[PDB]
Amino acid sequence: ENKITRHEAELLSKKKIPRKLMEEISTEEKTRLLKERLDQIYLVNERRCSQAPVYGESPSELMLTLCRCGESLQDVIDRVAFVIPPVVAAPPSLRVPRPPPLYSHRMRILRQGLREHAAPYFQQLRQTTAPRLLQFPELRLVQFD
Amino acid sequence: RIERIGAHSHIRGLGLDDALEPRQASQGMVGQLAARRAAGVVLEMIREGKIAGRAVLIAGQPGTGKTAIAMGMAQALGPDTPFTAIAGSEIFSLEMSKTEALTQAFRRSIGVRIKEETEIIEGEVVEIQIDRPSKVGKLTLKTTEMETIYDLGTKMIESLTKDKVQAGDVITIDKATGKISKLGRSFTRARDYDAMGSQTKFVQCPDGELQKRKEVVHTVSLHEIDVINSRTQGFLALFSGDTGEIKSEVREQINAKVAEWREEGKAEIIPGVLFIDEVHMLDIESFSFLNRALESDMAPVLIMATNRGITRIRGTSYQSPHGIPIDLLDRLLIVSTTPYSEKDTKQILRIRCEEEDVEMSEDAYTVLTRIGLETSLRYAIQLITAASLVCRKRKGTEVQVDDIKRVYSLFLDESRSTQYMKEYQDAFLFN
Amino acid sequence: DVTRIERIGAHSHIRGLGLDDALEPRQASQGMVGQLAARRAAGVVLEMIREGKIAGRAVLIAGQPGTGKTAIAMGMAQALGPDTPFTAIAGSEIFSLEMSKTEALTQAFRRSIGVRIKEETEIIEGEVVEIQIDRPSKVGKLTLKTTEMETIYDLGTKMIESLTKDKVQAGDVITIDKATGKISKLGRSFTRARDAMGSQTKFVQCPDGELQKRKEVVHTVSLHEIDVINSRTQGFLALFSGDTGEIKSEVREQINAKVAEWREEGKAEIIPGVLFIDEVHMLDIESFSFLNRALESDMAPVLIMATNRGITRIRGTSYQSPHGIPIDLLDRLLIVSTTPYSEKDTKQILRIRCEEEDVEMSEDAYTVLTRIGLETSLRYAIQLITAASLVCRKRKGTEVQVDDIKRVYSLFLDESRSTQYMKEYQDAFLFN
Amino acid sequence: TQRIASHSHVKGLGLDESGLAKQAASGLVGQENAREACGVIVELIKSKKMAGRAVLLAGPPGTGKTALALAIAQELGSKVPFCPMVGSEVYSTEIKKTEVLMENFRRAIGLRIKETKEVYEGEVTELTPCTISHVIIGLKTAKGTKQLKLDPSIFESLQKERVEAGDVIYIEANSGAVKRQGRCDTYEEYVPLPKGDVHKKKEIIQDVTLHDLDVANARPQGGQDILSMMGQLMKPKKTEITDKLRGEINKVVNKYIDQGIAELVPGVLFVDEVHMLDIECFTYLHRALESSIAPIVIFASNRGNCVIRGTEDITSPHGIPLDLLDRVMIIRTMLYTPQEMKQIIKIRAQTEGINISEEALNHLGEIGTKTTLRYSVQLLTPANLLAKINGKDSIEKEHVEEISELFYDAKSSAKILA
Amino acid sequence: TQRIASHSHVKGLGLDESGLAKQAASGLVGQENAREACGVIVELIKSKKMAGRAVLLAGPPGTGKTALALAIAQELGSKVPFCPMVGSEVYSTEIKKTEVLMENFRRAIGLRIKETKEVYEGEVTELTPCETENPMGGYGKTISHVIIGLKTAKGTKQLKLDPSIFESLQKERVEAGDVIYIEANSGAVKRQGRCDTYATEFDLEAEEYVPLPKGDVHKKKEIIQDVTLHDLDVANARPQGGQDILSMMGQLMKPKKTEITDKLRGEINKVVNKYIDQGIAELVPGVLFVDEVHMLDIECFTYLHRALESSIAPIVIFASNRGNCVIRGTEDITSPHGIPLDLLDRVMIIRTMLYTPQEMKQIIKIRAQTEGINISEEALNHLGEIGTKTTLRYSVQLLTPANLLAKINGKDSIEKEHVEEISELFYDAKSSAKILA
Amino acid sequence: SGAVKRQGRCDTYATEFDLEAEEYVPLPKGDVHKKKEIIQDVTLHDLDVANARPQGGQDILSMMG
Ligand SMILES: Nc1ncnc2c1ncn2[C@@H]1O[C@H](COP(=O)(O)OP(=O)(O)O)[C@@H](O)[C@H]1O
Ligand SMILES: Nc1ncnc2c1ncn2[C@@H]1O[C@H](COP(=O)(O)OP(=O)(O)O)[C@@H](O)[C@H]1O
Ligand SMILES: Nc1ncnc2c1ncn2[C@@H]1O[C@H](COP(=O)(O)OP(=O)(O)O)[C@@H](O)[C@H]1O
Ligand SMILES: Nc1ncnc2c1ncn2[C@@H]1O[C@H](COP(=O)(O)OP(=O)(O)O)[C@@H](O)[C@H]1O
Repeated sequence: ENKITRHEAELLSKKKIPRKLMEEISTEEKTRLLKERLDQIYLVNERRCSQAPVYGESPSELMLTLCRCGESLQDVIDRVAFVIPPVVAAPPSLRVPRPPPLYSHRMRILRQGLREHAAPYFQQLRQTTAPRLLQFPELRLVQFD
Repeated sequence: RIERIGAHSHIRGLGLDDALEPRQASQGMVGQLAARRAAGVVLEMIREGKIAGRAVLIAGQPGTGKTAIAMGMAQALGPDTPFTAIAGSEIFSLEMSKTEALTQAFRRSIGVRIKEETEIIEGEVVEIQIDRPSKVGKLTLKTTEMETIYDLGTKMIESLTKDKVQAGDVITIDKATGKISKLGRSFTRARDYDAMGSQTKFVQCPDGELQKRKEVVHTVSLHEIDVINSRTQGFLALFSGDTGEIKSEVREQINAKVAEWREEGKAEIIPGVLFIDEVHMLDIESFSFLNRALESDMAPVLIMATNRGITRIRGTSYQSPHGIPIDLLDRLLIVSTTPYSEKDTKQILRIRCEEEDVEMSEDAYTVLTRIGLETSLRYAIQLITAASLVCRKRKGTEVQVDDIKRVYSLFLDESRSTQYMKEYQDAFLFN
Repeated sequence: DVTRIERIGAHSHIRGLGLDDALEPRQASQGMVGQLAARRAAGVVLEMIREGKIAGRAVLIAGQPGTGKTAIAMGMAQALGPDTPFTAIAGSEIFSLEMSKTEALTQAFRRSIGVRIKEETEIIEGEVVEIQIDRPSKVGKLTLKTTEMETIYDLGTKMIESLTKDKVQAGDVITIDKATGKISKLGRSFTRARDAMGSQTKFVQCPDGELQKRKEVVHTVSLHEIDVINSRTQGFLALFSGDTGEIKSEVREQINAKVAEWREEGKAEIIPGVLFIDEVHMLDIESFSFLNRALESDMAPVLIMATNRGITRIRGTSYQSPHGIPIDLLDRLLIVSTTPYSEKDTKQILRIRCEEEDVEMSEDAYTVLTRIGLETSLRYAIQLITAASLVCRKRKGTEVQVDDIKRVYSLFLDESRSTQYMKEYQDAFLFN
Repeated sequence: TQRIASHSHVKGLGLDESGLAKQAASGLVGQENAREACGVIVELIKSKKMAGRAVLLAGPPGTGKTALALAIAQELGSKVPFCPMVGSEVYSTEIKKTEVLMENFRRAIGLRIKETKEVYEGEVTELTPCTISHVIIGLKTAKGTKQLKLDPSIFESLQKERVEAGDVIYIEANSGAVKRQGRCDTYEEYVPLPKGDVHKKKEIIQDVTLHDLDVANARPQGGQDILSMMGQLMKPKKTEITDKLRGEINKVVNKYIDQGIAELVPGVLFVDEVHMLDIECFTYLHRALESSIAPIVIFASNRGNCVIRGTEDITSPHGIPLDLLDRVMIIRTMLYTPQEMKQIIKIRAQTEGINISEEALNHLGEIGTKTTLRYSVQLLTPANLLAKINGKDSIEKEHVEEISELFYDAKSSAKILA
Repeated sequence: TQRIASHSHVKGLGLDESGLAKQAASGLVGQENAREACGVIVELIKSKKMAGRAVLLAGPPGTGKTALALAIAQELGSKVPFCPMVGSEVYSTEIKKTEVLMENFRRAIGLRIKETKEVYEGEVTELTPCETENPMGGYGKTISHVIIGLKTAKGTKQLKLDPSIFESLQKERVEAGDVIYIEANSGAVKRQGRCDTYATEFDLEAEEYVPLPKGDVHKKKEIIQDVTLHDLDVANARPQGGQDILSMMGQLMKPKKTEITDKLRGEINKVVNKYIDQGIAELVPGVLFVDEVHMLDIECFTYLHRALESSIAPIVIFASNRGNCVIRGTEDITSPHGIPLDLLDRVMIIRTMLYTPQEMKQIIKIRAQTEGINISEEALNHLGEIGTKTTLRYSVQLLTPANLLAKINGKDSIEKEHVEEISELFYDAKSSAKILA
Repeated sequence: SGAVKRQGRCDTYATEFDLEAEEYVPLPKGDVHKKKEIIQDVTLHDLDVANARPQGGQDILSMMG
């Protein structure tokens, strides 16, 4: 059913907002290897919507306290946050017999892609969405003990 | 200054003596003496704060200070006690169910006060030396009583070097937190160099011993606790107000934990007050939900306002007194407001003139009072500042009754407007 | 041979609003027949649009169904020609699950207005013979030898990393952005092909002469494009997916300010357009209320509506009104009407279409079909023309004869025939 | 062997080459006027020289409208693109109705393309990174050796695909593909290195709808952009397609046909039971159909001149607005006679392979006439099963009397409730 | 410049200094009492004492009030902001109605932030320490302070720099031949780029050399800007942090609007009060105009009671041409202009009257001047008749098509026959109704 | 759970410095390993919900979810 790699006047990858590639397009199988690809990318040259973009302040006074009697932005957070979920569950894992190596390859490629991209901020992200699992009431208990 | 002279700026309280007898004039208020009595009783009971779930409604003619009564109440209450006023139409939202909105308002009204001891030191930056290679550090401080010298912590080293504090300054550090705060420069500190650098004022050297313990107290609302702990980094949503369907298990867990913190002297709760305007704007669903919303212990007193009479229940075809189903009606008591008298109107208008700081003729007072009585008080309140502007345009000071008639002619009133619309009914479509 | 996506449609027979230069509607021209009053008004409106000096003008077209109002709109839009912002849409599109109808109307208007813009680039290019790896020493062997010339230069660290990451090769043809220095990849040089190394990568020969050269370019974008592009980080893919929504009014105000600024600079030039909305009567009372004020705004491209109704309730209220439109919005607009065609006009249109179909029929069949269309409707005859052409092909004959039309008319009932058929036979079908 | 469906019996139209209708054939019978009425428009679609035509089938309940449309589709064949659609399904909760209508139109039109491609495979064992301007792999382990003009960057990029010895990749030179059949453990799935010239190819005929291309280019493919890696995970949403995109595709599509490689073929969109549409959909139907690229469309309904949805006060024939009714052609189907009842049941019985005593058959035909056709036909298989319990091969009168007594139609039920 | 708009002709209320109304001024006629009332309103706005007051205009179809509000704003000038509004805007699918109302009120209050600043600029000429062994003990290899030779286009100089700042300038890429942003009182320093002078001789210079600073080093003058506190709310409510993971996460999702909590509003109030009382900022409260108030529902009127009562609500105006119709949302309730009686009670009102045909002649003359199109008198009288029977706008639109027809004829002025063919071409309310009838 | 957590620093180092910020606690008085039973109680609703949205696990796909 063909690849349909041609078409896709969507990627805008070869940004080239000028159609100047039109000039080159106008200008054994070498002749075919040239002309066929020249047309194949000329049909892409119509993708000119990237540049000539016409782009274009910073009060950022401060994140004011939420009425916490002076100090704020951490003491309230670490004083109030105590909730623990009753239950924690692992993601479901599908059980299949010997699976195709092609799906394995694609999913593994995705597994590669996710890191590096996330690596620089993977750590920063990992500090978050790690819901607390337990607490430890301090010797403030000694009050009633 | 952001404020501006408002319709209800003249209100400053309720003007009730110690025995709760209203005074014929006090903190900008007079009239409805029975209403003032009842409101004083309500405020007293709120101070008592020994009971929950009570509710009360105010009914009467429109434009008879019901909102003014409520605002005087809120003013006299004080800032310590939490308070919140909202409009019936505001609950209807496209982000959440109405019941969740009512729960959010309720939890907002109530407040919690947390008490906790502190441990801090503060003094001059007598001298500091840092010894980058880890970093070795030595430092000393002092106060108006004695002086001391201490080593320097590696994390203390990072903290201070990021603070980039200058020797001779006055600062305070907490041991447990290890977070420093500059509290204003000192004579030697800001004596600075020959080099310009900057210019600044000074602060007095601290006193007493460096270490001070000391206790700090804070306050937060129940809804705030709910939101902050709800999504685990739902904290920023507090401002965005994007909180949705805060689950019930969270509510009960917070209730349990707050109760147990409470009975152990850790903190003290405070029963807030919540006022809803145009309560008739609620449908039957909200009536049903709030009807039970009063049994939960965390029940701030409610105050409602509406002037209707035997009106269709919102969302149905049933006429009821003020359009509120009898089930609620039997759960609360009422207060009525009468239309004002003659001389009291003179007093009110004189008070508003004082508010505006525009002092004018006596005949003007008589004529304007009679006109307002005949038409309405609100139109008189509108005419006050208009006449002031006209007279200032005359370049004189004392507004004259002729000027009052001029302005009155300039701005037709409700009765005149309908009389006009009658003068040519076909002027405007859909009659 | 080659079949186009386009084929005979309800207005394929219309090329343009063929009419006299002096705005004298010709009896017949470019498929425009009859309704010379409407044609005259349309010519005046078209030309006053062409001058484009008064904004916020509303034109409404009233009349009967199947009187060519859509045909007139198509003809005048054709006359406007390309390279001029013209937009047509139905009244049902304002309703969406995402953006309130107000913002839908605003986006429609912003689309209607069009703009043009030009700028000079003055970029460098050529063919690098080679580059020495700047071993640390940003001295790149910028041997950008065009067919005539050559030179060498430095090579900044950003430049070195750009060349490396793009994995450029020596003896390649590449063009270098002047200010940005972006290595706009272009492939390799003719040294292989007019050796020739064949693969997936594109191949280019060597350019000539001045590596630095100037190139003035122009662009055209409705205000909608600027709004969406500046709406967020990646508004372009929002356009491609058409899934944007609720662009802040503040953004649009800023855009209006800055586009004016560029305009008076001599940078930008406005190209106002015409907006046509069909079946306005299916538009809410909110739509009319909002259009009352939207037009009064300066940037108000002219508007065209369409309807045939008489007195109808306003959608959202129980007030009957002319064409089911509030009187309030009418007094801003003008009324253009039309009347049913006569015998000869119907005959001429039927011809026009038959020739459009490239079909041959007996003159007597033409006349009897004219009769039938007169009694029944125009659309019935229009459809029957192709139907009978196909039938007569099945006959293995050349020209359409009257018997063919009689047979085809027997085959398929018109509106009235089946309407009455149910009228006596309503007892059979379901729900009346 | 597949499950037997209602309309499986139909196979065509039974119309002589002249177009005249045999009384019964190909699984159809009766309604010759309609049968020849539909056949001609089938050949109209075969013409492919027109667009925007509209037809509507108005018949009483169970007069074969669904059968007629399928009969039309069967005569058309698979080559013709058919995309059946539903009147009531338009009301959704994802995008407005007009978008759905446009989307259905778009996938009605199908496009075929043709090409061919000379490949590489087989010889894979040896693998050298060699940096030379042309393939120096000397790829020869099964049949022969080959050389090609690929630069050093090509070798390494290929070597970047963890390519190992003798694992055949269907690397189409035009593509430079890496279609690794897989590693044999010897390096035990064995990549069978075929003999003959490694240069292999085969013609390919590919058919694609315009709607699928539209969706294809409406959103990013995700994998292309590292900032679009998450493109995959987000729940996939269907969003309105910007009009310019459809305008743009039409431009690019037109180009390809001009290049003598793309060959369009208009399709037919069937909308059943149109009388469930509201007024607003009708309105957009007017303008939508006007498009000079609108494909052929066929409606269906049996409603009378009852009120129109949404309008809540106006009635029109089949609840279709008069203006819409004007611009749509009409065909009608009448009732049937007991003789056709016998004949239809004979075909349904034959298709199901069920034998009926002639006495039983005629009596059942009588029962169906008492109540209806559809109810009678439903009873076929049950009775056949009664005979199975008693080992009887064919169906008899006693079984039918048993079946009918057991169940009760709507007509009888109507009186039963009272 | 601009294609003529429906109100471009108007340029000012044109009230005499005494407040009285010149009969015609900057495109106005009649309604002298209305003009004087608008004068009083602009006086009240300039007073700035009052707060939360609002008016409503009652006038027949053919709004006109558009012109009155526009002239009010024009007299107000640009010193104070002002925003329009249309009733349909309230019906939004992203935020609740009251959210839109409170937001539009918030955007109507402007502000003016005045902030002074000081910096030292130039090109780094040299750099030296002030070495001294005086410090206690140790090999006396110590720097008392640094000496930095800086040059602007004005000239060159050097200043005394404390020892600590050398570490800072290490942090930045400080090198001979580049310029820097040395905050005098704070000590902020940056590295713009190398002096353009070097690039001058450069045949290729990929980098972007900063030019040489001009003027004295000791200056950064006073910065100024204005905003609507709604923009402040938008900026502060959602922290920007475009680099953080959360920023990528946001750009994944489609940006939208969130119902901003009221505590953020109260906090904005507090902080702006703190800035203003220090004199840093300046508030310029605006006024608001909402047309076809009749298009609203009961919810919004009831909420408008609360919004108006507030002591922060900027002045606002409305307009309606609707009679005693049934209030939307309300099944039956009818009131003048579909406004509840209670809301009507606590608002002002002004009225407009019908217009006499002579006034039509005057306005038409003004409009012909505006378009710059000469008119023959017979056209004036004929169109006066037309407007007499028709409405004003109907007669007004006929101007440009007729002018154009005349241009086709080669004429310049429009005449009676031109307007005759224009009249037959297009139909009025009654003629269009009859032909419909 | 794999839950990982810190309890400040050991009490051995209660003297190295004098103003070091982080606190100190003493060495545990029990074995490194210990396993104790507990009468936990939960509703079936919470079981369902905890399974439905897998906050557990640590894979990056799960984290993104
Ligand atoms: N007795 C009074 N003393 C002082 N001010 C009053 C008195 N009665 C009314 N007012 C003023 O008039 C207004 C009356 O409005 P109100 O009746 O409270 O509105 P609503 O009917 O919405 O409750 C108040 O805001 C107050 O400023
Ligand atoms: N004067 C005319 N010349 C050519 N075609 C016409 C004319 N009047 C009507 N038509 C035909 O009528 C068809 C539909 O007309 P349309 O614009 O839909 O009428 P209406 O606007 O009343 O629905 C068009 O395809 C057009 O070919
Ligand atoms: N001449 C015929 N040949 C074959 N089947 C027929 C014939 N006439 C009617 N039918 C049957 O009648 C049934 C009608 O079904 P359907 O199309 O769903 O109802 P309707 O035709 O009312 O829309 C079909 O199953 C079809 O097989
Ligand atoms: N409804 C109205 N009431 C009073 N005067 C009006 C009205 N409409 C227009 N006018 C008068 O017409 C002149 C121009 O207003 P115009 O631009 O026509 O407003 P609109 O287009 O909204 O009717 C103004 O001088 C004004 O006095």
